[PDB]
Amino acid sequence: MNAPDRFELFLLGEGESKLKIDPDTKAPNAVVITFEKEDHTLGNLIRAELLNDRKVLFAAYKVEHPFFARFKLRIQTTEGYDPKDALKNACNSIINKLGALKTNFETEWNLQTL
Amino acid sequence: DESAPITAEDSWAVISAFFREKGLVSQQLD
Amino acid sequence: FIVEDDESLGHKELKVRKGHIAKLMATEYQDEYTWSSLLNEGLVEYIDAEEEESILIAMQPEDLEPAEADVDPAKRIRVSHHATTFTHCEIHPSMILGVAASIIPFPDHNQSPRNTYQSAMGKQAMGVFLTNYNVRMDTMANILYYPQKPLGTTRAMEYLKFRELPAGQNAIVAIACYSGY
Amino acid sequence: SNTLFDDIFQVSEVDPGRYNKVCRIEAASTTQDQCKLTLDINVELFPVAAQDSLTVTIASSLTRSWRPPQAGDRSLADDYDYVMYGTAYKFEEVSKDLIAVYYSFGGLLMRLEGNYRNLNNLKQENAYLLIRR
Amino acid sequence: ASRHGQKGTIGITYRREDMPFTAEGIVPDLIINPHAIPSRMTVAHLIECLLSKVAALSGNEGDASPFTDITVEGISKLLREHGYQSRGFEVMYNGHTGKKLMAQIFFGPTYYQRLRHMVDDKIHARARGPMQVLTRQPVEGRSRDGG
Amino acid sequence: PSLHKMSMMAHRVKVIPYSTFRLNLSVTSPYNADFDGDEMNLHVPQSEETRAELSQLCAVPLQIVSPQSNKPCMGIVQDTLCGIRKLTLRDTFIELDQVLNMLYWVPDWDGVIPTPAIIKPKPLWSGKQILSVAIPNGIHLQRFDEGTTLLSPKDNGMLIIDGQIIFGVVEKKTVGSSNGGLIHVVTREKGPQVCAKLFGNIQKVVNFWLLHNGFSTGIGDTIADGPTMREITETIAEAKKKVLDVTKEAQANLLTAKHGMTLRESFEDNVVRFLNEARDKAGRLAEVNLKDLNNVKQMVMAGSKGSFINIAQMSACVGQQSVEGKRIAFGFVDRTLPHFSKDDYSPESKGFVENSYLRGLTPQEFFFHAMGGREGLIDTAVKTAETGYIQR
Amino acid sequence: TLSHLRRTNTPIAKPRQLHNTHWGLVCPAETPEGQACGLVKNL
Amino acid sequence: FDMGGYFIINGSEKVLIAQERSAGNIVQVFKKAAPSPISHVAEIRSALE
Amino acid sequence: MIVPVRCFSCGKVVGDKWESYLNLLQEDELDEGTALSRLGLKRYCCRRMILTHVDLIEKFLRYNP
Amino acid sequence: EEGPQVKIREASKDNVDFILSNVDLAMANSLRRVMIAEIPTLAIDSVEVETNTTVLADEFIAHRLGLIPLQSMDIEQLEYSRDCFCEDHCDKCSVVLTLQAFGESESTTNVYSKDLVIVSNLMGRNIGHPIIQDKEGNGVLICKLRKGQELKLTCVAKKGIAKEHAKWGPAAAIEFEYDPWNKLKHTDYWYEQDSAKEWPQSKNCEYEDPPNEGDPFDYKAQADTFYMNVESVGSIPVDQVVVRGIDTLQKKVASILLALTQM
Amino acid sequence: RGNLMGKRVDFSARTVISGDPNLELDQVGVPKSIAKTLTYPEVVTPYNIDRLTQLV
DNA sequence: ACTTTTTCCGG
RNA sequence: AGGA
DNA sequence: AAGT
Ligand SMILES: [Mg+2]
Ligand SMILES: [Zn+2]
Ligand SMILES: [Zn+2]
Repeated sequence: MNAPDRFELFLLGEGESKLKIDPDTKAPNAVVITFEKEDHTLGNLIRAELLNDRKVLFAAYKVEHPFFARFKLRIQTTEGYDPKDALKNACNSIINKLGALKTNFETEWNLQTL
Repeated sequence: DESAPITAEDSWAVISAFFREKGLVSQQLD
Repeated sequence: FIVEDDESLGHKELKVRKGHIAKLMATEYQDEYTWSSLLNEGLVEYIDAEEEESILIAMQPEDLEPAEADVDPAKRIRVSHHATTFTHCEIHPSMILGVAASIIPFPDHNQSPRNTYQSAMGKQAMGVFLTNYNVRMDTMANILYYPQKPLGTTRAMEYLKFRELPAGQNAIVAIACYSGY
Repeated sequence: SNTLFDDIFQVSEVDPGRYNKVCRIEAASTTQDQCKLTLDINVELFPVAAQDSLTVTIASSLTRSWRPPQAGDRSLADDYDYVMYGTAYKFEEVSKDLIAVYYSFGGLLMRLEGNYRNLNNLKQENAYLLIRR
Repeated sequence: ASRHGQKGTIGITYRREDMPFTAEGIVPDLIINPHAIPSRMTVAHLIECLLSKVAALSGNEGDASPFTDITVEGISKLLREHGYQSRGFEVMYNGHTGKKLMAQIFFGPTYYQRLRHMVDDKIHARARGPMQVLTRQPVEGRSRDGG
Repeated sequence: PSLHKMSMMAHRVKVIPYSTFRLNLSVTSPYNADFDGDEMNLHVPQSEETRAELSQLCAVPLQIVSPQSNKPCMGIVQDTLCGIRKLTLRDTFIELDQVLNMLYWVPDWDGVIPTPAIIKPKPLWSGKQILSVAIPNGIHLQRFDEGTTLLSPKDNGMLIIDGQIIFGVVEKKTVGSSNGGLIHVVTREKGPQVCAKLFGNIQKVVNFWLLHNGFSTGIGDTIADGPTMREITETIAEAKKKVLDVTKEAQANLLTAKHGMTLRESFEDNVVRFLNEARDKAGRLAEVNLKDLNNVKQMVMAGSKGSFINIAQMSACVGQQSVEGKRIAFGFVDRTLPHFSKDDYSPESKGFVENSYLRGLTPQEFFFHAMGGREGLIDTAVKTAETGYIQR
Repeated sequence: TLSHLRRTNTPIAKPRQLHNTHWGLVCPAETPEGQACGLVKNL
Repeated sequence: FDMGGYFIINGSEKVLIAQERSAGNIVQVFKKAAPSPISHVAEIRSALE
Repeated sequence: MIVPVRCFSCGKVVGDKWESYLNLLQEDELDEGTALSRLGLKRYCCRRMILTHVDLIEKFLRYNP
Repeated sequence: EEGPQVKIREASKDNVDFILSNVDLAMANSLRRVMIAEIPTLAIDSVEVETNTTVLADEFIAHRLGLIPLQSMDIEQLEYSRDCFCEDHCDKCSVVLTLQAFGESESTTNVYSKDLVIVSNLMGRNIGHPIIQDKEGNGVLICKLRKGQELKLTCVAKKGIAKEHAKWGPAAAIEFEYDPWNKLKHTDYWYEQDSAKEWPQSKNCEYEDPPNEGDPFDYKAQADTFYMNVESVGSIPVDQVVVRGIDTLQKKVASILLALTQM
Repeated sequence: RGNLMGKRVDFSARTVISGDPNLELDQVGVPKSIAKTLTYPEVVTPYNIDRLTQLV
């Protein structure tokens, strides 16, 4: 009755952009990206991969409140390296990893006789 | 041995037969 | 239950024997020997609070009847078969309880009022109140979609028909601290 | 920009009183008899047992945020097996020339009793703790 | 509420992915607070659970009857026979990260009842509305759009 | 009811979905609300004037340190309290990954990653270290508990210098609604809004850390080890004989009454004293036999919920059941139940509950506990009504 | 429904307390809280 | 399942609630209060069957 | 009141398994423990779904219109 | 062969047991999440009821119908109704099922998921067939009727994910485990006397090496190798619950990369 | 007592309460339905006029 | 001889 | 008649 | 349960 619509979890609202990149005032070379209509599935996954980037000094994500599916992702990189890029590179890596994961599953699946 | 003393679980066989005849609202009715 | 000193073969023993229990269950299997049949064979009697004053009651028959001529540590600490004066035996102590309390699982392992609280809450629960709900025009009625009988049950529930007309559902529960909600 | 204390001690006792990963250690300096040492250690990480020769260095350097890798390239002022970082909180005058300094490594406490490290030990947040062997 | 005078309202509803799961893929229907049990001393609640856990795995009705020989130690023997840790604890994993919880959770079935009090039947607001005839003051009751 | 100036406080509206009035957990206590179906009122000011009155006089942060007892009337409760202990033990260390999230989770973070307590082998931060980020600079707090050396051996008391924890486990005494408390210091020293922020700030780092660490409580936490149960049984056994000894001594006229007391009054006082001494002895035995890994003990330790008496009754023994002080009276002629022989003054006949809740109660013990329980509920009901008029 | 057909009202020296005599005849737990506590007995 | 033991009046189901009272023709002795001219009383609430 | 389709906790299709369960009991003379497991219900959430089901529908059908 | 490795242990119509090695836990968990609530399926989402003379209520049956699993194989070639241009539904975006039942029999007449008939055009794609895993080929039991009890209704099944409703759940329970000998110290075993005795050993203990106490704690150690088991409800076949999950997640990450390029 | 010292009032709302660890100390979660019913009277001023018309 | 209070909130 |  |  005061319950929102289920699809509001994944469907982007009236003029809501998936990514809202805003710079962080407190820290140099830092940025805070708000991911609209997104949950832990993406947050923890991105944050973890950003942690595998040597040129990434700081990376964290938070789901500020649960009623609302959106997470803030903070990124701080070594001077010269742009954080927008750090996220780009990290995103690719994931897709490239999952790419081999799909390939490797299919090869092993086909091998089965059940 | 049809006159062997009764066990612990045996009391339930009497309780069962109680409600069977009496019923849970007997008091209101009777 | 009546207990009589009267027993040629030994001590003071309960008028009701294993042969009677089987004779009752012959009639229980049909669905001759009724409750009235135990009453008139004088194996059981009706005692008011006045007559209660003049009698002596055994809780358990078996534990409180024959005497000692090791012990389990997990069980609750019980007294003794000391008395040789026993005029009556208690059918089952769980019969001290009324309708609502008889749905409480292990109420003996609970704090005294927590049981009084439950014997007020179960009167606010949902579920099938009667099978004729669809043919009756009541001012308000709530029926649970998918009632489940309990996994933890009282032998007394058999008589309250709780397994046939439940109040809840067996939820898969975890006592944990999560998001702090 | 320099070391503040250096000596080698021998472990008297090891104390895991209710703590599974932490132990309070008792030691005495091989050099000066004047010097004693009580210290809490992550024994899950670097473990210690009774009668161990352990080097103990203090040092003010090698301010602001903290950087994790790239350090392969950086000059790691650790030749020591276990390193810590904490704050000074008490300067105890235990009579004579004898002094005792209290260090807190985020809860992990340390009490160093000696005499000579006068112009060295300061009531500083900037105090590392390096341990080898 | 449970059959142990333990009343409670929903605080949030989480989907299967946000929920903390057993390695066996099991997830709770309900999450109750550790803090409920000690002050209350409703031990029967935990016994209901341990017994009901076996009952579900055994497929035999669990006796929760008051005056009997059913020991908490007895029930624990049967649960270890079913491969779970005797006292019903299970190592759960955090639904958000996947990473194991440092704690083991008391996890098993417990008969919960739904009660006649539901928020949307209770909720009420007013901001100028019907007034009394005599006192010329706001009328009484949610139904009547009272103050 | 509203027997407090703090039972009516001004708040900032936050429009949210779902039909419930949501409220911060630390404000639970002043209102006295639980979430068991409790309801609450909301009144809306119509003037820019009546608004000022709410915002400037009765806002929740103003209402923190109460004149009722010159101490903070709101603290850290439940989950946050429990987790805050677990977090601050010397044994508790957090890896980079999580530390970074806990730092971002504090909304008023400086954006500075603190230097870890252990910089290699592997950088590890301590609970204290990262909770100290929630604690503002300029905050000074010292407290000594039993045997608190400046080199705290048991991690007793508290030592916070410049808004950084030096030693001690944070629990009910520090972070709670206590006179010397971290809250009282903050409210006074830093401001009411600075402290109001701190509440959230602490609960964010904590609830998050606890969300990921997990915390439970099961039947396993009421089980007292086998040898301690022998010790408890024989603890009750000797106090039962001590009672019998005074019972035969009184039937033999040898018992000499206490000045200004019946011979019987003198006897009952002694019986009731031995049985209650044993209830504690059996109790105290268990509370010692439970390791720091007992969840009930863990709650009691932080002081989040539960006390010794609750451990005692669940694990060891329930104890003497009383009605109007005097143990279960002879309602029947010279007996408590028809399952007793007349003139039975023994622990069992007069209502001493030898058993623990874990082991279960006997039908006699149950019915006696029941009489005892009933008296308390009638009192609750009578007291509630009396106490109200007194307030009026 | 059952518990309502087994209710007992006591009108108007200490009746609210659970008496020893109530053993077997009345429920020691089934009773309301408040003004009716102990004066509303269940069989 | 419906047990009966109730009535149907003007549509609704009505329960007659058992009304507890003290037994009649019973001899009872009570110590009448500290400030009283009467120390003890023997009362008999006697009414025809 | 009629077998729930899919177990509340995990989601395993359970509405089919009913008559088969009622048959592994009556006709096959098995116990509830072995019956549930023949039907391949291993997690207790699935087990409880069938084990604790009260098929009230059958009583409602006994009424005429 | 490449990056993260897979080694399938057991396979069937309903279950895939495998081991995911050289992977991040965050990756194996984000994968767990996706398989539960982000793969699209197809299930009844609109039930126009014509006649209901049953013991159950219109909406009771309604809710039931959505839970019936429908073939969601070639689901990828069905549009999400929202994205389609027709007012309401069409063949491009929906499957239309009809259900008629009546108690002709003097005995109780049962209403099964088999009793559903597809009235819409399937465009020659694999969709909307009620999943019948049943031995007697009956499928889900929707209802029961006596005599004159008729059940007439039309149903529109649509795309949707489990995030919107658990009816679009492609997977049942997902078994996930790592480090059967707690060598990571990711858990603190509660006990009475012995941690190792009181806690039962995992079956996965066999596939990993025992700790061997005479060795210090490997702090350097990270969690890789995830002993998993995915269960299909019936809609999509097991393998595809995996593959489709892997893909779905890639697609989510790609959408970010793409939306990043728009800015 | 009932009509003068105490009074039934307007601009008042009541519902079930639930705890939220993500709310601030001083804030109260208000359900949309209730916010949508409860109404503050704001005076049209040059500062608000623009916002105010948008809400109108 | 004679009066008055007792916590707060669907029909 | 019922909730806190 | 008190107090004109
Ligand atoms: Mg409450
Ligand atoms: Zn299941
Ligand atoms: Zn279309």
